[PDB]
Amino acid sequence: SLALSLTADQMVSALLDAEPPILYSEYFSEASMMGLLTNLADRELVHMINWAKRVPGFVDLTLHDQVHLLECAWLEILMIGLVWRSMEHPGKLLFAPNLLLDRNQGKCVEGMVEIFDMLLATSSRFRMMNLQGEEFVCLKSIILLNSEEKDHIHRVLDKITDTLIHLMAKAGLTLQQQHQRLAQLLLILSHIRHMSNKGMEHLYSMKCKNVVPLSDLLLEMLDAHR
Amino acid sequence: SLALSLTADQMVSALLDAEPPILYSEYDPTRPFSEASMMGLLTNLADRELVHMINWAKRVPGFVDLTLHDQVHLLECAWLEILMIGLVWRSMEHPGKLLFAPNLLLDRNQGKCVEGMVEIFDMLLATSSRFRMMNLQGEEFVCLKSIILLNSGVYDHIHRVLDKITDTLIHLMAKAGLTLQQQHQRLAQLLLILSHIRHMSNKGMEHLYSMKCKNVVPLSDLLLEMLDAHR
Amino acid sequence: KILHRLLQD
Amino acid sequence: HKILHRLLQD
Ligand SMILES: CN(c1ccccc1)S(=O)(=O)[C@@H]1C[C@@H]2O[C@H]1C(c1ccc(O)cc1)=C2c1ccc(O)cc1
Ligand SMILES: CN(c1ccccc1)S(=O)(=O)[C@@H]1C[C@@H]2O[C@H]1C(c1ccc(O)cc1)=C2c1ccc(O)cc1
Repeated sequence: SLALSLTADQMVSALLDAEPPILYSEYFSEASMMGLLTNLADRELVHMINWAKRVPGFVDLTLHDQVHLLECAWLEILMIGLVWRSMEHPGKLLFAPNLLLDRNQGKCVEGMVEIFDMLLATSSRFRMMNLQGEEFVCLKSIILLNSEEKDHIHRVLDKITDTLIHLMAKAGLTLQQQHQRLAQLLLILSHIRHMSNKGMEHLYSMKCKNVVPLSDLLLEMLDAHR
Repeated sequence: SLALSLTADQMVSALLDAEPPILYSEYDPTRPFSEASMMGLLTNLADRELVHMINWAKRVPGFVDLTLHDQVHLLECAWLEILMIGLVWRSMEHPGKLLFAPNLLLDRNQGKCVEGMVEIFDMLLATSSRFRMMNLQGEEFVCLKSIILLNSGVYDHIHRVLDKITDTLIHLMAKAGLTLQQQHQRLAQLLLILSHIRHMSNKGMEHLYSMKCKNVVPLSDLLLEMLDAHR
Repeated sequence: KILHRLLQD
Repeated sequence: HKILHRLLQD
């Protein structure tokens, strides 16, 4: 289709144009903290769904497969988003412009500080690598698609790999440096998967509780992980 | 360190030579499978494999440069991923089956013996099929398994070593005649599969914990400590 | 499901 | 110390 016909620059400009906005929270307790994060995540999810439909090749897939990918990837995607916008805030997670939290504030919710530490370490890694905006949007698309239809998804994934390499070569990196940086970035996705799985385990634990109301959409996404 | 001065070919030779042996299970054909007997078999196998895993890890270039605490951390984080990539690798030439051991070759219907296991069995079968389709090479496999060991708990020495293993992967692909574009595409395909192996390990760990809390089988003191590291 | 509706638009 | 810690030394 026309997704595979895109140039590298067009792929990058397309992903850049599709970027969701940075939402504000409604900034205490286990209940308050979870309230804020849940409300935020819920609003973000609506933008994520419309962002995915702008990821080249995604709307080519069956609605079944589109649903499956988002159900699998939504926390990874929220997390890579969070790590990206926290890059220039060492030791802090920028959940929202008006919600800059540190690891101590993550102690308010049980088991959350462990994830906070992992997210912080991921942000620190991106900061050290000097991750670029154009690289971030490629990685985020890879998370969506990775986490004749299965061949189509793989064809699009190769295209995004081509796009990442293009950005690196354009940045002046040697061939050896390109391959090394590509590997470094993709291995971070293993860590993002790990964090999502751990966090999801807490979510469908705090659910069985009724700690906070969590929304119908969130409840349905969460339910897919069980 | 020493790892940083190895050539690609030297890296590959090191990793191939360090390969653990393939072990047999204590499978007893005189009695039918139960959830308990199945779990007992797998637990006993994994436990014996862990001891050889520890010897293998000490032969992965750069690993012994780490403090004992860091070595413990990496193996605690990675052990099930490592058992899993081994399983998927030796199962490649057995479509639809998982070769846990030469005398323990199972299909998904046998996985149904244990609550929650067939879902992971299906993911492992799929990963094996994916490796088969990509024609994963043994040289590539040992590189990936070493990457799992160094990467999964890492969040500068470790990163320098990981960079060397990337160099080695690309070198292998070039030697096999892949075009330069095919090389970075394959590198990416293989590393994305590591995210699925992470996923499988996490799901499996959750279930392993569930089983321990239900007293289905006695876990070894070692496995208890490895398992506890994830909780 | 809700996700299915949001996508189908 | 952990068992793993011990086995890493042997
Ligand atoms: C799900 N997590 C969790 C951990 C402990 C207790 C409860 C939830 S988590 O992984 O720490 C997750 C990361 C970040 O903090 C949590 C969390 C969250 C997401 C959805 C939700 O309904 C509730 C919370 C976070 C979050 C929220 C919005 C973002 O854009 C990025 C991350
Ligand atoms: C831990 N898993 C599990 C899932 C559901 C119920 C019980 C265990 S699992 O992910 O399926 C895991 C994969 C493979 O089957 C399980 C399992 C296992 C590992 C340790 C243990 O004490 C018991 C079993 C497997 C295994 C065992 C040895 C290998 O070389 C490779 C894989």
